Amino acid sequence: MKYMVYPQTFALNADRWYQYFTKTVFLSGLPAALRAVACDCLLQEHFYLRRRRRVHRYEESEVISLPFLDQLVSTLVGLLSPHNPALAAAALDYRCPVHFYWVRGEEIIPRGHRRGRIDDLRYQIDDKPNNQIRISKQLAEFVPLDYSVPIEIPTIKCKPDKLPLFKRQYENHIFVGSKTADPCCYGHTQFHLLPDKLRRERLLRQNCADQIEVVFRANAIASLFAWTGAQAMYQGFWSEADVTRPFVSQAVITDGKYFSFFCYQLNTLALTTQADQNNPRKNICWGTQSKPLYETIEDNDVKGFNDDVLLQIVHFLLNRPK
Amino acid sequence: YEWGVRSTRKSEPPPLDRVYEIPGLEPITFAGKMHFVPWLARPIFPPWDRGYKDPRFYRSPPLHEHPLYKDQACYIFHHRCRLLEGVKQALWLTKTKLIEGLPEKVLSLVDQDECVLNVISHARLWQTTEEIPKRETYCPVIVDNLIQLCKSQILKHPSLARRICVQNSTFSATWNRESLLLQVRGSGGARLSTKDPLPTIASREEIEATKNHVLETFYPISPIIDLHECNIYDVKNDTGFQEGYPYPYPHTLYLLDKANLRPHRLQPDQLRAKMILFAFGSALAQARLLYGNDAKVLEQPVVVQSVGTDGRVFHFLVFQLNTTDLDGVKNLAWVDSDQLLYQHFWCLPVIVEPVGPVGFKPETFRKFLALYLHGA
Amino acid sequence: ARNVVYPLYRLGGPQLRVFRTNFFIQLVRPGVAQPEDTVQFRIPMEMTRVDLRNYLEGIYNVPVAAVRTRVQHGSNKRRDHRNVRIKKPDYKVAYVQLAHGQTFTFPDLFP
Amino acid sequence: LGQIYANNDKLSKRLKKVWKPQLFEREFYSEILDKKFTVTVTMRTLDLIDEAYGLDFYILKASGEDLCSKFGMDLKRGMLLRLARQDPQLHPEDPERRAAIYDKYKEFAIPEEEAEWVGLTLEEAIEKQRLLEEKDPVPLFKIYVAELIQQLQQQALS
Amino acid sequence: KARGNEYQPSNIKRKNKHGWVRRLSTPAGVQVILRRMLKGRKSLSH
Amino acid sequence: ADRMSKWTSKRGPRSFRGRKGRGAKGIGFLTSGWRFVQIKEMVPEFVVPDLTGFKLKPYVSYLAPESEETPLTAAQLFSEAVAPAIEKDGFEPTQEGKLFQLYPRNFLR
Amino acid sequence: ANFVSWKSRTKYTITPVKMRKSGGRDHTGRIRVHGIGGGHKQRYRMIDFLRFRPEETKSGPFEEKVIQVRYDPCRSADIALVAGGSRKRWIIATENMQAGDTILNSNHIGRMAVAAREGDAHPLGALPVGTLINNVESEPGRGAQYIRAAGTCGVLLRKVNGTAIIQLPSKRQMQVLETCVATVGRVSNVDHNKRVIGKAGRNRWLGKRPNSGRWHR
RNA sequence: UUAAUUUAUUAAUGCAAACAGUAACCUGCAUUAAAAAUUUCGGUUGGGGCG
RNA sequence: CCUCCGCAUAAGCCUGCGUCAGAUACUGACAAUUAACAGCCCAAUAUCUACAAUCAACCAACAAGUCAUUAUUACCCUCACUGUCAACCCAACACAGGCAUGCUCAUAAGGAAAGGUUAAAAAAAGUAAAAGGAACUCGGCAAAUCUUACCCCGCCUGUUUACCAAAAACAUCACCUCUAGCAUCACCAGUAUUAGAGGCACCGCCUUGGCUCCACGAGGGUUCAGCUG
RNA sequence: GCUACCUAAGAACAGCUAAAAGAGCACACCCGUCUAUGUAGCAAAAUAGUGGGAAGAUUUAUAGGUAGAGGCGACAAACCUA
RNA sequence: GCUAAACCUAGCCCCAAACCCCCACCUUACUACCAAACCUUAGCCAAACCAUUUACCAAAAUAAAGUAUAGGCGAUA
Ligand SMILES: [Mg+2]
Ligand SMILES: [Mg+2]
Ligand SMILES: [Mg+2]
Ligand SMILES: [Mg+2]
Ligand SMILES: [Mg+2]
Ligand SMILES: [Mg+2]
Ligand SMILES: [Mg+2]
Ligand SMILES: [Mg+2]
Ligand SMILES: [Mg+2]
Ligand SMILES: [Mg+2]
Ligand SMILES: [Mg+2]
Ligand SMILES: [Mg+2]
Ligand SMILES: [Mg+2]
Ligand SMILES: [Mg+2]
Ligand SMILES: [Mg+2]
Ligand SMILES: [Mg+2]
Ligand SMILES: [Mg+2]
Ligand SMILES: [Mg+2]
Ligand SMILES: [Mg+2]
Repeated sequence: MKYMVYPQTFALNADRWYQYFTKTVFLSGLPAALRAVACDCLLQEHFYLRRRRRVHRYEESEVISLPFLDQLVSTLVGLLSPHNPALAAAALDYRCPVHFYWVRGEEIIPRGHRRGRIDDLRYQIDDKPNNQIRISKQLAEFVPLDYSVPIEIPTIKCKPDKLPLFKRQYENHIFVGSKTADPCCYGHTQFHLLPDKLRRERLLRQNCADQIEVVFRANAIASLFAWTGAQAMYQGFWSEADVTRPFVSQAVITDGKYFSFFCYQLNTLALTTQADQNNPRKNICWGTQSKPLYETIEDNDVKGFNDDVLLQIVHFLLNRPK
Repeated sequence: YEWGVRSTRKSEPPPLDRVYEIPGLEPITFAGKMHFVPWLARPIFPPWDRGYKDPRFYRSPPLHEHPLYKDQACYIFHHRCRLLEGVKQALWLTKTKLIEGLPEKVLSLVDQDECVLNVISHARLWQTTEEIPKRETYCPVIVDNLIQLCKSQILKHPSLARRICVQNSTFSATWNRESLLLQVRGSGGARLSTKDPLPTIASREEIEATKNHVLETFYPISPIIDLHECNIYDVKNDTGFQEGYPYPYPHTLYLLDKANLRPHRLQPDQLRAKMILFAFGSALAQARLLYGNDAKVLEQPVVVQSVGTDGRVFHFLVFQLNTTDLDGVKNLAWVDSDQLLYQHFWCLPVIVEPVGPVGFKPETFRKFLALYLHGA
Repeated sequence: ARNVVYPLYRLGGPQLRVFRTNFFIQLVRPGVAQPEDTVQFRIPMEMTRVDLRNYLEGIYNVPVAAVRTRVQHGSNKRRDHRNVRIKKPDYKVAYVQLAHGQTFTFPDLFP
Repeated sequence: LGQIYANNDKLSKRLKKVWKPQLFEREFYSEILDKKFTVTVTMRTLDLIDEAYGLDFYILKASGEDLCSKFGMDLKRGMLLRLARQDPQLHPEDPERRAAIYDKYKEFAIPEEEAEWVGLTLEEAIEKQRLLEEKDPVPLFKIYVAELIQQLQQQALS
Repeated sequence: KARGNEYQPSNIKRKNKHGWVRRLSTPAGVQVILRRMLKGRKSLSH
Repeated sequence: ADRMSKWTSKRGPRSFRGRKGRGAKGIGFLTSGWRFVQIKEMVPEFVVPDLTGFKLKPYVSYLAPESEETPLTAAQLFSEAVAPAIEKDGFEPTQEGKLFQLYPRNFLR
Repeated sequence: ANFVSWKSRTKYTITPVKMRKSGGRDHTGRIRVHGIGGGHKQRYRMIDFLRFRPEETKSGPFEEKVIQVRYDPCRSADIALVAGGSRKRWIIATENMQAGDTILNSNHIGRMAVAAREGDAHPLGALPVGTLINNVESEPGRGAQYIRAAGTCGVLLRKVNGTAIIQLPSKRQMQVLETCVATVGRVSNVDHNKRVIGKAGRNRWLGKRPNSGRWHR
């Protein structure tokens, strides 16, 4: 029995809880014709495409923002492959699952025939990023292994099902987006969009100001941890033979309009109790505040466009292995 | 012999009481009570119609009383119809002449494979958490990565930054043939569209040669045989884009099939017919968007390509529409079928024989690369 | 309100208002160490999440960020002196997660 | 539905027997209603109609249980109401012929308040009666303002 | 073999076979309910 | 096989458990994804007055006087409402266009 | 029982219909026919038996092109999917009609006996005397109910002023009206009767179980 | 069952009964069949049976 | 030191070893299973769908097969409700029995055959046994070591008397004979190469058959060899 | 809700040999040949070893249908809630 | 001297008189909201078997009278 951890989650303070489940310290910050094509694809998927069945706002996310990111990422890869030869041999998956299964800590069985026994408490992330870009050569590291980070990872005092998180028993899958015998096994950029349930319009219909930032951060921590951990376990490290080189990836999480960018570095797979009693390292996730790409659409133009957001997508697609 | 067995059909409502026969006295019914009683003759309730209308319980009006009703029998070729005669019924419907070979222009444009083995393996071997990915899973992955390979060959050919691919665009086009009014509806595949119209591929000499050339007949099969006999249809023609759309000219139509069930898949000839009708629909919709709606012979022909489904077996098509004068001179279609990159893929070892493709060939991928690169 | 026939809504009728609510909830001490900003409530069976959220928003001016509910089965296992079963009732429990980090903590009544 | 002895001999088997009548689909004109009815008659009805000198006379003369049909008594109260109201039965331009009809059957004339209740079952009679006395309630605003107006007119008189 | 357990429970079979709706469908089942009601039974059906 | 215990939503196969439910009133309707559409008008709105600056409070004093019972009969309400008829010497004829209809009740509590 | 018969379909569809087995049982739920039950699961191809059924707002004698001869699990012959005009349908295929032949459906009574091929269908006035025919109808227009099983061919023995005489394959004679339509030639799946069933398993796949107590007496 | 009694029920005839005429289905009464249906199967006996 | 065990879902139960207090897993009190998993679906009128599956690719069939929408009309209001515990269910029992599916292949999970002695008989189970090797016995039953052939019956694989009979009986391909010329609630959406009923027993040769006749059997007997309390 | 048969939509069948066969050996499962224990039993038919089938005329979950001189039956007067 | 034993009213029986009874709930009842009733009782039982027959039951004081009457003319009615 393992907790199904959901990256795209409705729960409150899931960033803090996933920091606990994952052993990440979260640090805010970071470690032309492109504007024409971004505006073109954006206006194509909102206005310029003709619609027979008229589009509702329950389906607007998966009919609008999903092909928008699909074509935007594909064309940005196509137009940045001259500037960077890493995106020539890269593999580009559209909605391919990224599972990672890890054990983190222990519990005492509360009741039953097995009452009072030690049970390692398992988790599994089952994720489908919108689209991701994978390399055959490892990216940079942003930071040497075992950094200082005097920020003190949270210390969750309840059971992990008070954040509504639920146990199930199903197949234990560790999956980078492609199988193990695939040369393009490392990854460097991953693009998520938040679903219809997680509209920040709905969260402001509900009762917050910063829990939009919390859902962006939770998706970041869980998705990137699963993807870098799956890369590590593919390279042969596991919770006993911990990683030697730090693993790394990058993710932008959007909701169609708002974007935010994250960089993740995995230093530990030693998460279990016996492998974590004397483990000073911790994984590190760097995050940006959410920022809007465009403001509104008046059927032939995008009013307030954001060069900062477009250039950050470019930079994330633009680094490369050494 | 009439189908529709009596026991399954609705029985006759029971005979009324004879107080309804006797004139003139009003029967005493259980309408004053608000329930059935088995004495007290059953009333005849008036036909109740909801005065307003709920969205959730709509009963669509009968097909006579619709706003746009056309008395002539119409036909629609939407994405599902599978033609009997296939390619020759397609040719008769669209008034074209067929060419067995791809043109020397795109062959000269023909005149890396590590990544091609990577795409074949990534589609049919490596992409899913279990073994043996299905056709719904591997076929769009193949065509998507081949489009990505061309958008990587951007470096050698720098004018591919003027063409974007569209995911869910519909379209429509209508014409006459006898006269009898036909129609084609939109795809669901990829529509690679560019900002600059495609070059004319055959000259006026070949145009007049096809004018001399005649069509074929396939009696007693009428040429409408698997066309959906459609009622009210909104005859207005449509390239599925609002006006002023950048990248307007449809370069290539990528038609793909999911549904790994063989009875659900298209046959090769029916798939070539689908490509021919869809290329003609897109080309004619572009022709009536640019020029007038009149029936004439175009001085500037339009060219639209198409690529077929079923990632193992490929079909390529180039369609030159030079006439919208239907009911003379004929359009041209250079097709080729069953290119068959990766003859077969053994996914599990057999007991000897390793995992992976068998019967591989790259000249078909060369044809794909050319057929992408024809515009620039 | 409970044990009241609700007026049917057809398509574009008025909103259902309630004056003089029939719903009486009570704030309970959690049994199993729920977090900060989780209040626990015991609630009538006919009261939804949306009803409890609007109850607490309007009557008490508590900003509610999430409501979760469950139905607790009470034991039917006790027996009388007649060997006939005694049913402890079934109730509904809600878990209210506060907004803006308001962080309720159950006071120590009965010092 | 009875028993019978096997060979018309009581010292023999006794054994069930059902004697049914013979049934015809005959078409009848009734001069009072002016309609052609097709009904399932038997020779006894046909003979009773012949000795009654017509279907109209048979149904108006025969008693409730000698007629013994819910339909037959529906026909009776339709005919009786036709007579009791003296309706424009065929149409105008023949009022002398209508007078001939109602004069031919003038003897079986009863009040309308009786002919409406002729022939009903008890279930129909109770249903008809409660339909008569439904009477959607009178608002007590109306009742009390009537009382108050009466009292104020009494005070104005006094 | 060992023949103790002919009762293999399922609430769908229980409700469909002996339920109130089925009792009330048949006119003999209506009399079954009427008999339990007269006997005074606390449970008239499944 | 308890006939005597109550039948609830905890007490059947998976379909039975999904269909029964406690007595909570519906709040919307279910369509075509098994997706649920909540209708705002079907959701009841609590109408709560502003109680600030108020003197009525949840008990009275024992120094309050005793007064005998008089239920509000329609005649008493009538006389208290139309003494202006006596002055001369309001009523609803039907209730189709009325929001809070009296007899086939439109309102809650 | 709650026996709605599965054959509720009204429109003539060409697609197979999911066919429900019966177990040899009435609507009452009890066994009526013994020895039935548990075959391979099959699907019913809706055969049009009116061989001369001209399509909507059309004329007399017309042509059809055979598309596909096919095994039918629900009978003993082979079914030909044929196409003519704007519609296509299943018919019982006579022997030696491959995929590609062309067949003729004529209601015309030519005075001379038409020199016709083996596949097509005409009324018995156009058929000659002593002629091998299979799909035979009693009254004109009802549709063929006689010889249409696998390999059977009834002969036309003589033509009379308003009628004709058919030797049905039971060595029988039947008077038919002159104007009714019949297909010439013998039906496909000849050699079918010389198929040894082999195993009791093969019988149980065909859908016939061993059944005892066949006389509820 | 080739024992007694019955065909009430089904069936196929016949006779009437209810239609069309021109110089089939329903009902009543008989019959022979089928399925049945009811009912019984004495006594003495050097155990009971056989005789 | 043990275990076809264990964990999960389904079905079934319905709070049934959680805390505290009390009396002699009992009694009472207090707690608890939180939706993302699962269930509770679908606005229709007309209409479209000949192509199996089996790595589906050659290739192979017969017993002929489950997965599929379109033109238009109306439809943006959005995430409620319910299941969620346990040592559990059906067998009167804390019953050596019954119990579907996924996963682990000896377990990372789960468990304990001995209350304490003594060491009689009889009884149960096991292991070992000189010499001999079926002399036992109805019979090599049981054990021990593995094998040969002949007959009888039934052609075969199958089925059967739940709880004393598993067979030579029943069924079965094959064959014969009898009845039936036809449409819509079985047979049948069938048509004499079809359907219904009965009987015999495969097969090669010949016309109540007969003679051969191969394979199979927890059937019924017989022989040799070994092996053994 | 057992059991007999049927209907509807499901599922299971290791390995080796073999190469679509009511195939061979043999697990899972289904059955119940022989013996031994047991007999108020663990059990109103079980246990232990031995055995037979185990890709099919197979087994099996869920829902439904046939009802008492009736059903149902690969006939055993078998089964239809010990 | 243990186990016990003892108890009297909880009620009941037969008559007379008088004619009696907010919500949810036929879908899987106890679930807010969607396109049809009407047809002879049979048999055990007596006849010492059983085969016509065999009390009453399907409102009717006392007597007429167990009479007229019926009936394998017999049991019986
Ligand atoms: Mg004697
Ligand atoms: Mg027991
Ligand atoms: Mg352990
Ligand atoms: Mg001891
Ligand atoms: Mg020895
Ligand atoms: Mg001896
Ligand atoms: Mg001896
Ligand atoms: Mg032995
Ligand atoms: Mg045998
Ligand atoms: Mg036995
Ligand atoms: Mg058995
Ligand atoms: Mg046995
Ligand atoms: Mg055997
Ligand atoms: Mg086998
Ligand atoms: Mg034996
Ligand atoms: Mg059987
Ligand atoms: Mg026998
Ligand atoms: Mg016997
Ligand atoms: Mg007697």
